[PDB]
Amino acid sequence: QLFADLSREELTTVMSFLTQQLGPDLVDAAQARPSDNCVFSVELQLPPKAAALAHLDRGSPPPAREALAIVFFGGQPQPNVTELVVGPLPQPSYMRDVTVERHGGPLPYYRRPVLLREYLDIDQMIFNRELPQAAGVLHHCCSYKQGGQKLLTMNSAPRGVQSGDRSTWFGIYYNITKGGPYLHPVGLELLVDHKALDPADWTVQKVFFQGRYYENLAQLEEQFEAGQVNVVVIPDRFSVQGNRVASSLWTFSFGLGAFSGPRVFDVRFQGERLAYEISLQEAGAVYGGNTPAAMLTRYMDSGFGMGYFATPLIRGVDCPYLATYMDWHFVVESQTPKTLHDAFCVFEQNKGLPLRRGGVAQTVLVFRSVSTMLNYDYVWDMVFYPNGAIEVKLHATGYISSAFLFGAARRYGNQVGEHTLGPVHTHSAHYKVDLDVGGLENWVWAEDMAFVPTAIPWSPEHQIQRLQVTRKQLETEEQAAFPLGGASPRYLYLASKQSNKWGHPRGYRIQTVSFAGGPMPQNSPMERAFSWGRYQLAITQRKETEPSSSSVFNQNDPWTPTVDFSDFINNETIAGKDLVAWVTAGFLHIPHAEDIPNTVTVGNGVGFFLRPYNFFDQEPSMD
Amino acid sequence: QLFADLSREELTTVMSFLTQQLGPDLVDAAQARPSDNCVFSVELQLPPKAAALAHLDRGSPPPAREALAIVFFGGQPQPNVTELVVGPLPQPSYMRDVTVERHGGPLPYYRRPVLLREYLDIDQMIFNRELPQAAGVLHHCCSYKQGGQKLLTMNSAPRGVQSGDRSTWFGIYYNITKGGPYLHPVGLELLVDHKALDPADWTVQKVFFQGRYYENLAQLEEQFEAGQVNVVVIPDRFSVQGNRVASSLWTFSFGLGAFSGPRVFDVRFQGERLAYEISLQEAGAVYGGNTPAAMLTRYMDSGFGMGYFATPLIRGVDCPYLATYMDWHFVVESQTPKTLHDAFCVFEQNKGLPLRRGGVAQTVLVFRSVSTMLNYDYVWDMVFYPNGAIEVKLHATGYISSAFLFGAARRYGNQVGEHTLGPVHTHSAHYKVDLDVGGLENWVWAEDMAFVPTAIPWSPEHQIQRLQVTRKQLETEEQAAFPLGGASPRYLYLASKQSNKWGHPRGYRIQTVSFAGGPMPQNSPMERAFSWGRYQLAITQRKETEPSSSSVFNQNDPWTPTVDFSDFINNETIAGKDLVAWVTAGFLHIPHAEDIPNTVTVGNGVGFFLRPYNFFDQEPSMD
Ligand SMILES: *[C@@H]1O[C@H](CO)[C@@H](O[C@@H]2O[C@H](CO)[C@@H](O[C@@H]3O[C@H](CO)[C@@H](O)[C@H](O)[C@H]3NC(C)=O)[C@H](O)[C@H]2NC(C)=O)[C@H](O)[C@H]1NC(C)=O
Ligand SMILES: *[C@@H]1O[C@H](CO)[C@@H](O[C@@H]2O[C@H](CO)[C@@H](O[C@@H]3O[C@H](CO)[C@@H](O)[C@H](O)[C@H]3NC(C)=O)[C@H](O)[C@H]2NC(C)=O)[C@H](O)[C@H]1NC(C)=O
Ligand SMILES: Clc1cccc(Cl)c1N=C1NCCN1
Ligand SMILES: Clc1cccc(Cl)c1N=C1NCCN1
Ligand SMILES: [Ca+2]
Ligand SMILES: [Ca+2]
Ligand SMILES: [Ca+2]
Ligand SMILES: [Ca+2]
Ligand SMILES: [Cl-]
Ligand SMILES: [Cl-]
Ligand SMILES: [Cl-]
Ligand SMILES: [Cu+2]
Ligand SMILES: [Cu+2]
Repeated sequence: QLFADLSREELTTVMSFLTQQLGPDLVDAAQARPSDNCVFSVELQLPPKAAALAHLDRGSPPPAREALAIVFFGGQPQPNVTELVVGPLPQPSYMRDVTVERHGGPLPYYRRPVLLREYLDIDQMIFNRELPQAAGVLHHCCSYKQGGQKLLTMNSAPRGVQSGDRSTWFGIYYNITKGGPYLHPVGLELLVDHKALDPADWTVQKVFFQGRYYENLAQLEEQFEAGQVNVVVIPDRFSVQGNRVASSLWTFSFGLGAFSGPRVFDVRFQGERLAYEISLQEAGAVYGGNTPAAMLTRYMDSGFGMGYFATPLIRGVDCPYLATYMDWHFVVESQTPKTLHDAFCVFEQNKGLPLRRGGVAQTVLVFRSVSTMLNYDYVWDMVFYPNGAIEVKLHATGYISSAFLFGAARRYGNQVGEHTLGPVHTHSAHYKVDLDVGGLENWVWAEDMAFVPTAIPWSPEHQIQRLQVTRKQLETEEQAAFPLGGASPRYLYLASKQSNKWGHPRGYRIQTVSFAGGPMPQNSPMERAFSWGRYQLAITQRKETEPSSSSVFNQNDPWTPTVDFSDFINNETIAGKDLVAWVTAGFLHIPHAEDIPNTVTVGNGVGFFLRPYNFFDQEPSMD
Repeated sequence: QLFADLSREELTTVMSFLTQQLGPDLVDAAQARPSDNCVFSVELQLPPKAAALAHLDRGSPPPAREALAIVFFGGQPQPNVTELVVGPLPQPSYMRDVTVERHGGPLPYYRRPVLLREYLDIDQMIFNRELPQAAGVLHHCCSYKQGGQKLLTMNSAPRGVQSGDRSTWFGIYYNITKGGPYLHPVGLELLVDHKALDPADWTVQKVFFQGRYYENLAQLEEQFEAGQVNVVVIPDRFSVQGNRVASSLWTFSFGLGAFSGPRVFDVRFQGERLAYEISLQEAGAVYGGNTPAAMLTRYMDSGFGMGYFATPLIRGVDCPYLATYMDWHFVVESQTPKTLHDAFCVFEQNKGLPLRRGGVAQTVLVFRSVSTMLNYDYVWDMVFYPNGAIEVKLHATGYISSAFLFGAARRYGNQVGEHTLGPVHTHSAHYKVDLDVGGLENWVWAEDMAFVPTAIPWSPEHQIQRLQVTRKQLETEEQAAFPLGGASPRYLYLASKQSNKWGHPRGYRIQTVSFAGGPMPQNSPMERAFSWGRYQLAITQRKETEPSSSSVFNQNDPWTPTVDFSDFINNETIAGKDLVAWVTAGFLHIPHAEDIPNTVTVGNGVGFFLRPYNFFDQEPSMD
C-alpha cells in the first residue's frame, strides 16, 4: 500500500487541502480559462526507493504517503505551471513546490496540456466565427449547414515550430459517428494560434484547403467565389486485494500513472523480488504526409495521459469472463475524484501450448488494461510465467488517422478510400525496468557467440569453425546504451553480486521483442524530447532525480524538453550499482485497405521478455 | 485429395510391387547389414504443380499418384543409394530411377542414413569388444557393472572430416532412466569407423577420456593401470475429412514428409488460394565445446526424419483434450507400414486478446505436430487467422545435450551440474513458402520508411524531418536474398498483377520473426549443405527441379552436399514468375541452470508472419 494509487477519499483530502492552503483563488479546471488559477491534476507521488525497501524488507515504518498536484497558475503577473508535493496522507500538513527543484527552473505556462475547456472554446471559435466565413466553399465540398452533414475537428501535436508556440493544426472531418471518426477528412485544416490567455485574442494564422494554403478563410472564400479554387466534393488460483495480486508463484503491486500509464511494483517470484518497478514511461508516434497535421505530428502521449485516457474493459471481449476486475480513481481536470470502472483486469491464460511436455500445458497470469485516444487503442499486457519469466507486450488497434488525398500523397502512405490517404507512422513505447536481481547491487553482462577456426584435435590437418561463448562485463552507462536499429548482445543480463550453485552469476536477461519503427534523425528540432527512441535498450544508475524518461510537459514544448532521457546517460559506472533498464519497442505502420474500418491486433504484438539466466539452480517448481 | 500422404493400403502395395521387381534378394531394412539390399523408405511423390492446379482449378483429370522409394543397394560390386518413382497408384506398373536425373549422378553409399540395425550393431561392438578393454578405468569412474548404473551411447553427426567418411563419435552416458538420461556424461567418447560393409571390420580410431585423447581403449586402460590417468568418478465452424481441414474461413490439405516434416497445400482463405505449398524443409543445430561430439556436431535433422521421428500428441498436454487428432502412416526401415497415432491435431484457440474493439474476440485455427529425437522436441505450429494471416511457429523443448565439464568449458557454455556442461548451440529451421498471390504470376516489392529534411510550407525558416515511404520492385533473385542478421525491407511482399479497388498491388507480406542464431562462416567446408542458413529470407522462381532446400543425404556428407540451397539463387528474373519464398528462423541457445531437467517453450519461439497487404479492399469479413 506504499505503491497503491490514491483512494477516492485521499483524492478529496488533497483537493480540500489545496483550496484551504493556496493563496491564489482557484477555478474548477473543468471550466477554467487560460488566465485562471486551477488544479490540473493530483495523483500518487511515488515514494523514495530507500524508504520503501527499508519498510518492505527491514520492517521500518512506511514512507510518508504523498501526492503530487499539478497547478496552472494563469491568474498572475507572470503565469507558470507549478508542481506541489502534498502530504502526508491521510492528513496533510505540508505543501511543497518542487518545481525549481525538479527542473532547474519554472515550468513555462505554454508547456501546460491543452485543457478540455480550451478545446471547447477552440471549437466555438471555429464553428461560430471562422467556418461561416467559408460557407460557400464548404456548402460546395461538404454540404455545410445546408440540411447536410455535421462536421467535427481533430487535434494534432506539437503546436507550433518552436518553444513558446501554442498554434495547433485542427483538421475538419465529417461527423459520421460510426466505425471511424477521422476516416473522412474534408481537406480543410486551420492553424489556430491559441497562446493568448484571452480567447478573444486567438486567431487563425493560416488555412490549408485540399492541397494549397491561404492566409485566412476570407481569402479562400473569395477565390472560390471568383472561380479560382478547384473544390473536390466529399461524400458521406490468485487473489486481488487492494493494489496487490497474489498467486502461488507471483506477488506484485499494480497501478496506473495518470500520464505514464500502467505500472507494477515489488515484483516477487516465489518470495524473491525480481524488480522494484516495471512501468510504462511514454508512448510516442511519428507521422508523415503532405497535409499539415500528418506532416508535423509527433505524439508524446503522456502529454495527454495513458491512465487519464484509459477505458473500462469489456468483460468477455477485452478480458475473459472469469477475470478479476479492478477500478481506478483520478482527479484530472476536475474538482471531485472520478472513477474508472474495470480499468484493470487479471486472469489466468491457458496458452494451449505445452510448457514442457511427463509435462503439462502453459498456464499464465495476465495483467491487462487499455488506453484509448480518439478511438485509437493501446492494450497494455503484463504476463507472468510459472517459470519466473515476465512478458511485456503492446498492441495497437482501432481507427487510423486519415489525410485528404491529393498530389503525390502515396509518397506518404496508401490510399484507403476515395480522397483518403492512410499516412505513414511509427508507434513507440518506453518502459522502465528497474530489476533488482539478487538485491540492489547489480552488474551488466554481454554474452554472445563466435566462430573461431581451430585445428581438429584428432585431425590437426583439418579445421573446424568452433562455436563459442563470448562474455563481457559492461563498466559504464555508455557501453550499455544500445542504438535502435543496431545489434545488441544476444544475451544481455543484469546480474547479482553472488552466483548460483554452479558458479554462474544469478542473472535476469532482457530480450527486446519489437521490430523497428526506425529512429527519428537527431537533426529534428524536437527529437531530444523523445531521445529514449534512440535506444532499443539502455541501462543507467537509478536516481531519485530521474523518475521518468519523459514528461507531460514535453508534448507542447519538445523543442526545449522538460525531460530529455539522453541526459541520463552520462558515463557513470554501472558495475555494482542500483541499475535501471529502459526498453524501447515499436513498429512501422504503413496503413492499407485491411486497416479499414479497423486495424486488428493480428500478430503477437511488440514489447520484450525478462528471463531467468543462472538465477535458479535448476528448473523451478510450479503449482 | 492428391496431396494426401500415402495410406497404409498404398504403402503395402508399393512394398509388394517393390519386392516383386527387385529380385528375391531384398531384405527387411529393419534387420539389414551394410552389404544387403533393402528398401529404406517409401512415401508420397509430390505431384507436378501444373497438373495439380489444372485438376483443382480446371477440372482436368488428376495427375498420376506416385510414391518415392529410397533403396540401399549395398549388395553389389559398386553399392549405391537409388531413388525410384513408383506408380501409378493404386496399382503400380513402373519403377523408374530418378537418381542421376535428380542428383547429376550416383548417390554414394556412405551418404545413406545410419540404419537402426547399424546402430544396434555399433552398440554390440562397443559393449562386447571395446569397453571391456578399459574395464579398470570404467569400474573406477562409472561403476561399470559393479552394481553401478548402466551405460548408453549418444550419436552425433557428421561422421568424419571429409566426403566419404563414416566415423562417428559416440558418447557414453549413465542410463539413470530418471529425468534426463543425458544429464550424466561420463567423459568417454569413441570414434568408431563403421564405414566398411562388414561390421566385423569396424574399428575405433581414437578415444577421448575426460579431456585427454587416446589411440585406443587398451592404451587408456594401460595408462590408467600405470597410474598415469586421473579419473573423475561420476555420481551413481470447422471439421477435417481425410487430409483436408475445412473451417468456415480456411481450407488446406495437411500432411507429413518422412524427412522434411509438416506441410500444407492449397491454402485458401474464403475460397481463394494464397499458397500452393507451405512446408518445413530442414531443421539445423550447430554446437560448440571442448569435447569431440559437442565441438563437431552440425545437424541436418531431415537426415533422421522430422516425420519418421514424429511422436503421438499427448491429449490435454500437446493439444486441447477435445481437439481433432489425426493419424499418420509411414514406411522407414520396415517392410510393413507403421501407424503414428495422433500425429496431427487441429483446433481453434481463443487468442485471449480482442481482435478489435464493443468489439470482437480473436480465435485461430491451429495445425500442430511434434518431432522428437532422444527426448529433444520440435513442436511445429501453423496458425491461420480469421483475417487471412498465417503464423508459422517453431518451439524447442525437452532435454538439452550435455558434455563432460573440463578445461575451458565455460568458453563453450555454462555448467549445469557437477561435471556437466551445457554446450552452446544454434537452432534453425527452413520453410518453403510458395505464395501464389492472386495467381501464379507474382512480383516482389520492397517497402520501407525514410526521413527527408524539408522546409515547413507554412513557416519557410523552419525544417521538419519528413517521414515518407520508399517503394522498390525487386527484379532478380539476388536482390531478394536477404542475409541473416543484416537489415532488410520492413515491408517486403509478393504482389499479384491486379491492384486492389484503391490501385495498390494486391500482396501478401513476409514478416520474418526470429532472434536468428548467427550464420556459420562460409569458410567452413561443410556449411554449403545448409547454405539456406545464410538468409533470413530468400525468393526464387519455383522449379520442379528444386523441390526442397535440403536432403536426407546431406547429413552424412555435408562436404559434398546433395542439395546446396544457394544454387537456386542464380540471377534469374523474379518479375512476373512463379515465385517461392524461403524463410529461415532460429536462435542462439546458451544453456542455463533453468534448462535442467528440461527446457521450457517459454515465450513464443521463432518463425514468421504472412500478412495481407492491400490484398483486400477493406477489412475481410468473418463467418
Ligand atoms: C509560480 O507562481 C507561484 C504562485 O504565484 C509562485 O509561488 C508563490 O510565490 C509567492 C510570491 O513570492 C509567495 O508569496 C509569499 O508569501 C508571503 C506570505 O507568507 C507574502 O507575504 C509574500 O508576498 C511572499 N513572500 C515572498 C516574497 O517569497 C508564495 O509563498 C508562493 N506560493 C507557493 C504555494 O509556493 C512561484 O514563485 C512561481 N514559480 C517560480 C519558480 O517563479
Ligand atoms: C545403382 O544401383 C542400381 C541397382 O543396383 C543400378 O541400376 C540397375 O542396373 C542394372 C544392371 O546394370 C539394371 O539392369 C539393366 O537394365 C535393364 C532394365 O531392366 C535390364 O533388363 C538389363 O538386364 C540390364 N541391362 C542390360 C542390357 O544388361 C537394372 O535395371 C537397375 N536396377 C534397378 C532396379 O534400377 C544403378 O545403375 C546404380 N546407379 C547408377 C546410376 O550407377
Ligand atoms: Cl492512444 C493511441 C493508440 C494507438 C495508436 C496511437 Cl498513435 C495512439 N495515440 C494517440 N492517438 C491520438 C493522440 N495520440
Ligand atoms: Cl529433434 C530436435 C529437437 C530439439 C532440438 C534439436 Cl537440436 C533437435 N535435433 C536433434 N536432436 C538430436 C538429433 N538432432
Ligand atoms: Ca544516470
Ligand atoms: Ca535496480
Ligand atoms: Ca533458380
Ligand atoms: Ca508463386
Ligand atoms: Cl525462460
Ligand atoms: Cl521532425
Ligand atoms: Cl494482418
Ligand atoms: Cu498505427
Ligand atoms: Cu537448445
